Amino acid sequence: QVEDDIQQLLKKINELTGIKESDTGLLAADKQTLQSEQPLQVARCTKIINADSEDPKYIINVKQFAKFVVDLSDQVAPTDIEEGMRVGVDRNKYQIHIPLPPKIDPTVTMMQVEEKPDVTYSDVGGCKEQIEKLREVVETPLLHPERFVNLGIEPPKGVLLFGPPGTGKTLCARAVANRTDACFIRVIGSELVQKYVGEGARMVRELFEMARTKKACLIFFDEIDAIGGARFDDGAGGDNEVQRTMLELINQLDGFDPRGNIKVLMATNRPDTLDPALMRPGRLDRKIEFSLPDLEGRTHIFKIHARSMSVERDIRFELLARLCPNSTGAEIRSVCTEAGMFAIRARRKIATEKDFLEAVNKVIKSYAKFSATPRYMTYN
Amino acid sequence: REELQLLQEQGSYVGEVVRAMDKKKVLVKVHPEGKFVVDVDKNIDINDVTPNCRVALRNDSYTLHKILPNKVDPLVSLMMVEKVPDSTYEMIGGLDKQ
Amino acid sequence: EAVDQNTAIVGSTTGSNYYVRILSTIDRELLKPNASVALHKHSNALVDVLPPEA
Amino acid sequence: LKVQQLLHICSEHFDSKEKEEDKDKKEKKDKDKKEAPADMGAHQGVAVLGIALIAMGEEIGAEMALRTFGHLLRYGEPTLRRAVPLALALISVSHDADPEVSYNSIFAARLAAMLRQLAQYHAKKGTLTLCPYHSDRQLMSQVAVAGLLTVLVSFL
Amino acid sequence: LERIKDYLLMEEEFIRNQEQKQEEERSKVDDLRGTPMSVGTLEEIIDDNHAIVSTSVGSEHYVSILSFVDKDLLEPGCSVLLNHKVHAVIGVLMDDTDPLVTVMKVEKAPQETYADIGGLDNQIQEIKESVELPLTHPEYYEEMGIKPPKGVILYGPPGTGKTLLAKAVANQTSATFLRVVGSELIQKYLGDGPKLVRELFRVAEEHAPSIVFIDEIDAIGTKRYDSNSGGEREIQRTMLELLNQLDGFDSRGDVKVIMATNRIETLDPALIRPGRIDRKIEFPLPDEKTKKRIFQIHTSRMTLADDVTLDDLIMAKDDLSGADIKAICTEAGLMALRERRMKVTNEDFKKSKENVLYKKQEGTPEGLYL
Ligand SMILES: Nc1ncnc2c1ncn2[C@@H]1O[C@H](COP(=O)(O)OP(=O)(O)OP(O)(O)=S)[C@@H](O)[C@H]1O
Repeated sequence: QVEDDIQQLLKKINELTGIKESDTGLLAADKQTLQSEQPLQVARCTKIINADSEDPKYIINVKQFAKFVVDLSDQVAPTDIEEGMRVGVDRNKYQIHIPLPPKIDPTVTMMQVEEKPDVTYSDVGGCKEQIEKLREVVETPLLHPERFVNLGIEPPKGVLLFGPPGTGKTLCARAVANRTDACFIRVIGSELVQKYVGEGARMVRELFEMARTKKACLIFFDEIDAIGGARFDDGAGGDNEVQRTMLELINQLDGFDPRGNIKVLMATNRPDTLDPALMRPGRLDRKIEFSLPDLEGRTHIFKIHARSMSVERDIRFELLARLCPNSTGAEIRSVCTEAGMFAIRARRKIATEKDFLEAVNKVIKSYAKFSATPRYMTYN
Repeated sequence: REELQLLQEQGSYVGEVVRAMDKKKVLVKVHPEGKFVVDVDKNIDINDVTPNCRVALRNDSYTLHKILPNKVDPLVSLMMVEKVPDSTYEMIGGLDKQ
Repeated sequence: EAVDQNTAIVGSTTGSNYYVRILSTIDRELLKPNASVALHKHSNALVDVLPPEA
Repeated sequence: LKVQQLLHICSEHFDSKEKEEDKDKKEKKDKDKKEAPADMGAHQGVAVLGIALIAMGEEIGAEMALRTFGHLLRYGEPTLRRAVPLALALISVSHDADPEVSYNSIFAARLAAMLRQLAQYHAKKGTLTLCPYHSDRQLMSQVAVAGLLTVLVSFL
Repeated sequence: LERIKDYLLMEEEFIRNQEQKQEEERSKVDDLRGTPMSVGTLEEIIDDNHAIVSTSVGSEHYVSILSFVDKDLLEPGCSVLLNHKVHAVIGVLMDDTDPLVTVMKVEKAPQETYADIGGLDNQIQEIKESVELPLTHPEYYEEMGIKPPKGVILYGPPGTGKTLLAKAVANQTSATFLRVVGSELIQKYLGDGPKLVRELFRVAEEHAPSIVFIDEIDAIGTKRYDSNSGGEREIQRTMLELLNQLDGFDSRGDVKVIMATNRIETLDPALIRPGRIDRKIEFPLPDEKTKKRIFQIHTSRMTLADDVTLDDLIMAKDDLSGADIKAICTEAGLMALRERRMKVTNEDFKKSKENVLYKKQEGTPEGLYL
């Protein structure tokens, strides 16, 4: 009856305090513009089937209602009211006012990047051949058409990527986006996974229709396994919507007046299971791949992940790079962050090379050998 | 009988109240249609604005007329989807341990 | 549905659904759940209960 | 009984005995501080929102207190927008500097700039900590008054 | 005897919660609003004070905004207020607080705090410095300039405290918590997994910094159902969408992603690699000493005699869990109300001991081995 008393009568004093407060209780920004905009107009938007000859006589379905023979208001550009061009139409008079850009999609405009991440080429060290060839493919013709056209040669429209998971496909893709100067577009390879039949065809449609209007743009595919591996045939009808989506992506990718000025960077972690229709060049020319960091590129990744932290100057980098032959730059990043966290476990402010020893001899032992657990000799 | 033009008065709309909002204002999804923030009358009760309740809504000005009873019965609907054998103790004889 | 006397809900065959009023010409037993009913054009209020048809 | 006296004479038409008389709360119920959240922000006598704004103060300042600084952070009068960063950064002696740059988002007056500076200073029943902020409670005044503003010596 | 204050404070709380002109410019803005303030949905935004909306059935208009409520509130994919007379955009509507939020966004710090552990005090420190210290006090990342670790994996035997630590991080929290059971990611349609992934983590990314906790994620690789369309060539697509979601692009955000498994062997090596998950965390069954701490905590608020030694319940069984000790406590309570006593004696512990070790740990009918 101590804590009981305490909770009970303290909440009761609270409630009784609240009761007498429940009893003690008892613009010019744009308004004139709005009253001037009651003489504005409703301007319902529509869609055009076709014109007629020698006279406008425009034939329009709204989107839903019916189909009508209408005539334009005299305030139009009498030329640019062409077919399929979504235009605004009066309520009463059914007269047309201004064409506006059409329906893009409900959620496919939402994959343009709209920013620029601060991933820089300097952070992608150890792949200098990949750096320079990616430079040559992407950065040079889209900003400096100096050597290509002036001799009369073409730039390659297509480049594929793969490699070990944790190597820098993400890094290179985000690293272009710092110095893009282009309309970069993100495409997940799982975006084509819809419910309804032939919808991925519409997805490829609106992808390339966003690509065509704005000029000199980038579209990035990612994890193109789900886009489809092959052209399997069996008596059960399996991978079909994915298959037609894949072939429509091939067609509206290239062929019969192809893409124009778009560069597509493709990435996967299983390139061996790809159909030859994607693998044949013209569609994708330079098959640039990624290897493991085998040499002092490892030490350069150490210098990247260490230049943003105040360290002990008495340290080396090649020793741990010897101790991590097969490792990835993601694992390098984990070790560097983990050693920094070991230094933050301490109340110091500068790490040790022994903190790197802690990170190596903790990660590569505890979480590259305890998963999975051995409990058996049999070998040694 | 001269005052039967009360019965000759215009009809009204049955709707769906989600929940009310500020400044004595409410919300109605009507019969096939979307949402319509509608205005309250004087002879009604803001303190009876229930979640998912039909109310009498006027059609001209969309003013609240009256509360409509007998809302939904959703669990009763799923129960009538089931029609389990309704039981009591007097019929599971032969065993009482369980 | 029937709210009470002189007030009911009917769903007309426009698909929509209306808060309406009923007449004292209708004998109140012919509502039972569901009758073919008669309405008005302008005010759209109940006028009459029909015999079994449709 | 003086808390229901607080309830009745809290409604007094003279609105400065409201200020100190309602301001007594952080002295009174400082230990049973779960009742200390009250509806002073739900009231309208803007100095009362100042009073609760005092009443949070400086201890360790849980998420409910900073949640009250969600609304108390956003106000327009320069003495109350001035009044928020003082106890706001007393109650915390990004995270800490996140409401500070939020105040940079609030203004970007001169008072507000001064208030922001005070908040920055704050960022970085013993009677000695009880006196000088009740000495601070008449802040809406000259810098001659603020010549003594630096005499609330309550920290080691 | 505490029922009086309980009922009175509850009724006072409910009544004070139920306790919820001068301005002419505001009334003029009211009169610029219609009396039937209709509701629509946006498609695009055009800078010339008007944009394109859509009706319920699909009529679309160029209608202008009552400009005292801001248009920066307006995003494509929002519900707005429209007029009837010129159908003008009237104002901002509070959003559809969809059942994803009301199910997943748990507002409540659930149960006992870090004093409800057993065999912990390193892994607490790991999850603390990997989630809480990035949340509450990330001034040390100023002091050095290093990324916080990203992902957390809880793994061990069933009944170890995956559930308990998940409730612990959601107890001490200041961010919005989300919870998913890993068996939900297969539905009776083609391509419903990636839609769940995108809308789930979009709602995670839209509100605030947050924590996403998913549990029993291993139930997607080693599970098949007759309630499944497509199959493995849709499970792989679900996995691949979550794969791009976790280690994708565009500055993912302050959303700590914490996972918890029973087994670890049947999982994608592309998903346990860092970049995705930086702090893998072992949960072994820790020690025979903190058995007594779990017996202490789970009997800290029940009257019990002395009458027992926990060493008798240390030298009984070789694998230890809170699922052991809480079952012992509950079965002891069942034997207590079975014999209508309090101050639980030794024989309740002994019969509870034997019946809990049998139900269940034996394996398998004799014999085998023995
Ligand atoms: N050479 C490198 N230098 C610096 N950081 C690197 C390097 N290689 C990998 N990383 C790190 O590893 C991650 C790079 O993204 P990746 O893991 O390579 O994504 P990914 O290449 O698409 O692999 P997937 O998704 O499994 S195909 C980031 O955390 C980088 O910081």
